[PDB]
Amino acid sequence: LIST
Amino acid sequence: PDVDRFGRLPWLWITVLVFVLDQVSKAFFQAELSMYQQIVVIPDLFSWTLAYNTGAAFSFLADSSGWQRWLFALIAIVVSASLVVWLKRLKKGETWLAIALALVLGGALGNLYDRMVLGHVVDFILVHWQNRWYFPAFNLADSAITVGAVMLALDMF
Ligand SMILES: CCCCCCCC/C=C\CCCCCCCC(=O)OC[C@H](O)CO
Ligand SMILES: CCCCCCCC/C=C\CCCCCCCC(=O)OC[C@H](O)CO
Ligand SMILES: CCCCCCCC/C=C\CCCCCCCC(=O)OC[C@H](O)CO
Repeated sequence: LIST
Repeated sequence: PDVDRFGRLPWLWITVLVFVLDQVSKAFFQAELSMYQQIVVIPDLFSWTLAYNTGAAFSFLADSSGWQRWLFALIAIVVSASLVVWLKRLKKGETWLAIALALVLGGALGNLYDRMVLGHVVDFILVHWQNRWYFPAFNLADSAITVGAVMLALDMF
């Protein structure tokens, strides 16, 4: 879900 | 009243509130900054920036690049569909879980829009020490996910  | 008709659904407005603030913030730095250009806020601690995340952290998993755009987008879809169903079952009065579920749902859709529309995720928050350590850039959607996930971990105690 997060950017990275 | 009419609030009993929808039954814990209006908490989605918190999720909608996160998505708009995440997309309106990414639009600003993408227009005022060149790629990797820094805007120094604190000369050693905090600075705005502009970076595109293609998922190079997990580049050790394949002999090519570009798959992170589609696999990571697929994960957010499955997780998002489970959250809304979980939110609907939530009994009236469980405010801690309601606000917490709506936070991670918004931050997931924000970065999802990035991977589907653009080819990457926009990051503009560069925290660091002087030159000995640089923390990876993130955005508001990552902040809503991290805060919402912390609330889940500290739930039953
Ligand atoms: C309920 C109130 C609203 C809560 C929501 C706003 C709160 C913002 C304040 C602190 C959040 C700190 C966020 C720090 C998160 C950094 C970790 C992170 O973003 O992950 C990096 C990413 O994985 C790299 O790609
Ligand atoms: C650019 C993106 C803009 C984002 C917005 C697109 C338009 C969304 C409109 C309707 C769907 C509503 C989705 C959220 C539904 C919340 C649940 C609800 O409707 O609550 C019932 C009652 O109205 C509460 O008091
Ligand atoms: C409150 C609002 C919630 C927001 C919910 C998140 C938004 C949903 C994600 C995308 C919608 C647009 C879909 C666009 C379809 C992209 C088609 C595609 O697969 O990519 C094409 C690519 O450009 C090759 O040319």
